[PDB]
Amino acid sequence: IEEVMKTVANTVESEIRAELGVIPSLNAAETGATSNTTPEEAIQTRAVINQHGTSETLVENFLGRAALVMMKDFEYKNHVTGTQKVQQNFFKWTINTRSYVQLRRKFELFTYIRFDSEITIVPTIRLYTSTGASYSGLPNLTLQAMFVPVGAPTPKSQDSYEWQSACNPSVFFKIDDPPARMTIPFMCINSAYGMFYDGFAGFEKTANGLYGINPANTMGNLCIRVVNAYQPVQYTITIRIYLKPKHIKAWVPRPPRTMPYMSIANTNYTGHSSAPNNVNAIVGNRTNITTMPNDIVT
Amino acid sequence: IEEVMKTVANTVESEIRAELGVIPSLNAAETGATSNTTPEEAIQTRAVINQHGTSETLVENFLGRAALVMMKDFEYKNHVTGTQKVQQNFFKWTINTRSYVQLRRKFELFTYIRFDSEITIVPTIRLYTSTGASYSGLPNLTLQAMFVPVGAPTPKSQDSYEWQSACNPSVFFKIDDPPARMTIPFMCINSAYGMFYDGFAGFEKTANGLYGINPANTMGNLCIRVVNAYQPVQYTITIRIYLKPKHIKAWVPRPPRTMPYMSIANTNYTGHSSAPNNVNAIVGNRTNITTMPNDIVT
Amino acid sequence: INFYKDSYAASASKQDFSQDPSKFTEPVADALKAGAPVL
Amino acid sequence: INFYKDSYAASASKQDFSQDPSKFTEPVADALKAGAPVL
Amino acid sequence: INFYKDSYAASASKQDFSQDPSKFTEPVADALKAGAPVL
Amino acid sequence: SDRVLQLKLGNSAIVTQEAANMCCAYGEWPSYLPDNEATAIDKPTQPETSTDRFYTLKSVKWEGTSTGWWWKLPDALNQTGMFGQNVQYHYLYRSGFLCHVQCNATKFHQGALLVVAIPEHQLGKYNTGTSASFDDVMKGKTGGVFTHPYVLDDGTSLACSLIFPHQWINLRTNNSATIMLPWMNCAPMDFALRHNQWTLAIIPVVPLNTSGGTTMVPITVSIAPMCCEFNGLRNAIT
Amino acid sequence: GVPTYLLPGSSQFMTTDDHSSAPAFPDFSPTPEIHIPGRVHNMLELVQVESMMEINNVAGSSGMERLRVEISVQTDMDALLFNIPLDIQLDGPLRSTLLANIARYYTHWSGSMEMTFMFCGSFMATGKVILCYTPPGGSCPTDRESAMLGTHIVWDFGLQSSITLVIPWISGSHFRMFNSDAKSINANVGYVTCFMQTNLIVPKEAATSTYIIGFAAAKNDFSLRLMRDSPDIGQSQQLEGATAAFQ
Amino acid sequence: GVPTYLLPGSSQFMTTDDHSSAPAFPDFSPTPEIHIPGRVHNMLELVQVESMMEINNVAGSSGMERLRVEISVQTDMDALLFNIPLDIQLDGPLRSTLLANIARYYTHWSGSMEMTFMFCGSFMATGKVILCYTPPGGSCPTDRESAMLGTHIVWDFGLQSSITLVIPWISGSHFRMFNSDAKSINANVGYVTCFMQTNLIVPKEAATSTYIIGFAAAKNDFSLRLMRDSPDIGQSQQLEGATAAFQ
Amino acid sequence: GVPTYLLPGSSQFMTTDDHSSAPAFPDFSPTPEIHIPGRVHNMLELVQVE
Amino acid sequence: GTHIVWDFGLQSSITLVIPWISGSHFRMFNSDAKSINANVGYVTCFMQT
Ligand SMILES: CCCCCCCCCCCCC/C=C\[C@H](O)[C@H](N)CO
Ligand SMILES: CCCCCCCCCCCCC/C=C\[C@H](O)[C@H](N)CO
Repeated sequence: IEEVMKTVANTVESEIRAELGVIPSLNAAETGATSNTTPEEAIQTRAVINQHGTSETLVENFLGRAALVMMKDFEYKNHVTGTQKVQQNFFKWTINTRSYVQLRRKFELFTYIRFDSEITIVPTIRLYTSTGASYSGLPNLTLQAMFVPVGAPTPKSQDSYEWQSACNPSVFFKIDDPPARMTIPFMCINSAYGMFYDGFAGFEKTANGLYGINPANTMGNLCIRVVNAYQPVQYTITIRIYLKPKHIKAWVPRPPRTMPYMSIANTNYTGHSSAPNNVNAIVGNRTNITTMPNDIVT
Repeated sequence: IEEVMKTVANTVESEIRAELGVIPSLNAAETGATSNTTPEEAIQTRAVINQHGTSETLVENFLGRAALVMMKDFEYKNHVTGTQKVQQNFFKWTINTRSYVQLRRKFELFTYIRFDSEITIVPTIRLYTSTGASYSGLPNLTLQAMFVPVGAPTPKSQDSYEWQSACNPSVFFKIDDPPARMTIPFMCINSAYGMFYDGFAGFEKTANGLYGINPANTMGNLCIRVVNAYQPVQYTITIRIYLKPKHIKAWVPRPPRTMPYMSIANTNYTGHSSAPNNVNAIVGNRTNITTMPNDIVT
Repeated sequence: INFYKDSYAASASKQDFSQDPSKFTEPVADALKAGAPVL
Repeated sequence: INFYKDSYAASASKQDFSQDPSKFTEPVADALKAGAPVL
Repeated sequence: INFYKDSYAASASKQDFSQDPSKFTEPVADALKAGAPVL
Repeated sequence: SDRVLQLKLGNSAIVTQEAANMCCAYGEWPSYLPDNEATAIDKPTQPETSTDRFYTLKSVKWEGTSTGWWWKLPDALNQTGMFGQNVQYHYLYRSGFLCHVQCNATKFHQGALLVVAIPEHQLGKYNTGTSASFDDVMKGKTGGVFTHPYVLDDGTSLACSLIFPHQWINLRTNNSATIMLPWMNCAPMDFALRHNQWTLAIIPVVPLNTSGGTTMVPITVSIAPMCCEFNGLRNAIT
Repeated sequence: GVPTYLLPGSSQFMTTDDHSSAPAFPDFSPTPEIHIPGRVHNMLELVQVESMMEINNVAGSSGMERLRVEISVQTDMDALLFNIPLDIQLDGPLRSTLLANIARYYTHWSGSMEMTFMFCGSFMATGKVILCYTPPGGSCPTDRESAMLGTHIVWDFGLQSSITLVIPWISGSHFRMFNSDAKSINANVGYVTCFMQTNLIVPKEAATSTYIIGFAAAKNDFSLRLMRDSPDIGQSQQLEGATAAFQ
Repeated sequence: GVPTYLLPGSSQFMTTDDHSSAPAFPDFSPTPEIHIPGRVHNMLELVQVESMMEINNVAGSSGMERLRVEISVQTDMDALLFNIPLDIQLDGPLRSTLLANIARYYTHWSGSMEMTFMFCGSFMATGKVILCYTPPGGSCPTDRESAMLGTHIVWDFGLQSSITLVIPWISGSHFRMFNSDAKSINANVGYVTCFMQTNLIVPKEAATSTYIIGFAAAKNDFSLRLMRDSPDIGQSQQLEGATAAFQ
Repeated sequence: GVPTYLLPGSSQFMTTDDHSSAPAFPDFSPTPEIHIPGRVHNMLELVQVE
Repeated sequence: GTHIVWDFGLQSSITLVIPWISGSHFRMFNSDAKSINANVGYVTCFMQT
């Protein structure tokens, strides 16, 4: 059934059992069911009123934490000098959530997750060290982060005219302010996001290039620029994006990833050269199956 | 019994007493009981309605004050130069509350304390004085303080990938902001923190190295880094952590510490070379037991 | 505190204490009893 | 003012005026009277 | 607006319109009348 | 009325005709662990008459140069009787204690002893940075002697130690002291072989003066575990 | 206006804060939810599911060889078959289970576990084994006479192919820790050892070596606290295609 | 939006402020509280417990010798035995008591104290002593005829081994101070002196020298105000292992 | 959160402002008031004295 | 075993009760002192202090 569990189960008292036809400690793993043997019928227990809560381990609390999803640096100077005719004080990012393994492995514990995304943008700034690198403080620059859905025009320069954003949502935030924050809704075309897609994203049967690419994971692009014109000195802007999911719903739990990730587009694996986390040996080796590695020397 | 005492006790009037078999001023210290002789039966008192409150001296108010628990400085430069291949713009601290004697002696007035910890992080910054030490102001840097529980991976560099903190809680705070503040819950594995542990933290019987180390006082590590990349000039970052306990409960009061502390791991003592606070003489010496040192010269 | 018009803007909903360990631990057609011999 | 979900986040509770000086000053098996000779 | 626990933290109490000019202007044992000859 | 006292536990009994009183620590009495507070789920063993009884340790000789004595209170019994055997066969232990201290003299002898039970007496070392070794603290039934009793070997003070449960043995008035100790711990139970809840300390604050009488004046300590229970039965380890 | 002032911790970004934040797509209408099987509300639902243990985590054993233990006809009675280190933080047979993979995201734990063992020999093979759990405090039992003194279950191979050895919660404190110090009072849990009770007996034509599969899980009294970052994964460089997302 | 403005003292961190602050571990479940003996709700519970006085705080007296006063058979009547400086801030016999160690964390105090004295001589030793408290204003009494004019108690050694001399609260102001100026109106408390009332008398074979232990405590009318930092401890350098915590 | 904005005159210190401010000694108990003769409530009481 | 600690005082007599601890309902006055049905035990006195 479905039970509400604010705390864990109590233990009840138990007594000597010597019955014919009753075998609580005997199971059958072939049925696909986990053993139902309880501690009170395995051993002679005392009563214990147990008040250990279960709130910290809720799925909403397990996943509802901000983690790094994107980080990228770019130069803030005058790039028009030379053979480059475009200002280029900006960058473009195609939104994905598979770039950093910490959040990725925590998401891939489920096949489908439905959540709203709380996005936090953390800018940092440094002064480039070259020749006349006489420090004069970090300027208080204003930055524009524009969400660009699929099919919308994408800026090609800092001074492009796509930055008016009559329809595209933008945030203007300064270096010295608190981090910018906004919520993206649950914006999938399906009922949930798929962490895994066992299929192809194209009707055409190409030989390779489209396995595991989910058609619905086309969230679009994030373009971030510096609104100010170039200063006489060059600075380096680093933008870190934190994603916190909320209102979370998760289905179909999966085995956690054990091999190190290799790409953001597939589940390819190689492991380490030796245990632990090796393609032949996930757990480290002990001398034999009769060896405690950490044994009390009495 | 248990009495509620918003104020102190009143004094009642008293009268001449000359009774046989009644000896209020006579006690017996061997029973382990403090004398119960009241002022009204020691001397002939007047009545006094006394309205002196007792709130300032509550345990919650006695301990519930922020005090310095950690302070540490580190260099903010480019350490990759030379034979060092690691950026190293950070530090790691193993959380303890026995480093600074003011808070420590106030805590060790009790054997067990249960409290939530209000943590306040106060950053300061200076500009290193060397050669081209031409002042240009203090940059507004953003710092990340990440709590790392027991068993979690610990960063080894400023640009390590443990700083995403998908599960580890982190705070990002700037130099020019108000101090960062967060509450840590009562996070012991027992019902209370032990200020003293008369035992060993290991099942194995080693000759030395584990006396007084409480198994439950393994709170873990605090790692603090600078998020910004290095500037062309070097700065010194000083981080001061203030702990305020709250929701406090204290048991088993103890004699206050009199000898100066020597270590954060044991109660070892040496005292001073002469009184006061000497291993043979806690109180300073007077000429004889008949000498007032501060006597009114009438 | 939510002063935004869209309900998705709200805080997290960390409050759903219902559980059903039985879709994973005992997902069988015939319910297994306690102490009775499985198969 | 507490707008956090976790009750441990609240302000201090500096309000418990109950006292019991008797666990420390008179922790004896037989209660001592007043003026009566102790032992 | 006072959200502090200690009552002394509050704003000023600029509201006490009572007066007694008589402790200073006529602090005598026998009350003086009006128009009657003083002594 | 309160100067005579008989204590009976199991097959052992002690009488005294010059007691002062009985000290019950913090106004408390030993009791078994309630189900409300327990954490280990296996059924505890509660041997009552075989463990809850007085164990009389070796006596110590009170001299004019004596600094004082202490016993780590479970550790002193871990090798003694059915209590010790249960301690050895079980991972987890819990009990109170009833500590009775005997020291009799004449009406011409004088001296005072502070019998104080210190909870979680983490022992310090004088003039060194390294902590106390296993031998320095795990003295067993023999106990230890104070190096600097005036700071309780702890950098605190003897003068304030009267905050702990205590009694005196003033030779002109009384010849015994009795203190009853409940369970002191954060945890519901503990591993009796690596943590001591109590230290019974005997300190001669006023030095003994024989004044021509009998010189060999011994101090004797009898301790009874109270409400013993044990969990996590396994093989015996010492 | 309202007279206000700013507290310490203003303007901080704390990755565990819980506030509303501005909706970026106003009046957006999310796709209606359909029913999808297998909804998870709590992570303690998952650790209650059994998973195989790498009991045979030795050199030479590769891949699936690690998940199975060979039991074979003994020529010496009372023989020791294998033992399992009862640890989750360190590298051991438990570290492969779903229990240990979810638990390692937390620092503190409490409650009873269970280990289920499965006999995968022929029908004509009979045997009796004793599986003993030893509470901590000393060395691992190496003889059966010393091992049977703790919590144990005698498994007789029959029509039911699985036995369950419940690891009861026998701890001094309310919670334990996933400490790096395996020999610590707050971390050490004990030992699990298997001995031949009588023997493996097989007919003349049957195979004299057989396998056991071992599984472990939590029970309904199990709980986890103080979520941390699991040591089971980490980055060293950007993944393939990670920097290609910016072009 | 709400029109607001910032008051002076915004963004300050004051170490005595009392506000809520963001929970770092959301939905954390603390360990349930068990009963632990000896709960302390107020610090005035502690100062009411007696503690020994270093009355014999002289050169030559080392360790426990300082806690006891030798009383011996006099050859001169009306003899002065000892005196105790009634001060808590300065270095004196009171400075060893738990009373003075908690009180020195505060600046102001009020209420009656008590000093309990204990006779630790032989049973066959008899004596009478007078313990006098002198309110401030003049020099310490050095003769018994001048000393008995104030608050005093005559102690006769018997079956009850302890006498109590209550120091009544006799002050002009409601509170006193722990000032460095011992000769100040707001700080000086008075004097306590002990004189032989008759003598110590002992038989031929008994010891002619005996000891007193002195104890002091607060009473139920005692109160402390204006918490400060106690002068009883201080740092000069980092402790051993303090900087090792960063590596 | 509550959407707010700052008015002109924010962060000013005006020597005639009237607000509460943080208690530096929490749970401090002031000395009880005794009767003292000659209480003055208004300064117009004084100018009426010759 | 079963013991009583005697402290000399105003009451000059102590009583050590020998409890009936026997396997059988009755014992015997047998010539064999080392017999199961006859041996009763030992009583010893030691200096306490
Ligand atoms: C006013 C808006 C300007 C700022 C826009 C910021 C957009 C950044 C979004 C980064 C993360 C979006 C995550 C969206 C969907 C899901 O997580 C993925 N489909 C993974 O399943
Ligand atoms: C969002 C969290 C990031 C910042 C984390 C700061 C952690 C700093 C904690 C310092 C003090 C913790 C005190 C904890 C426990 C007790 O006081 C000790 N066990 C002493 O008994």
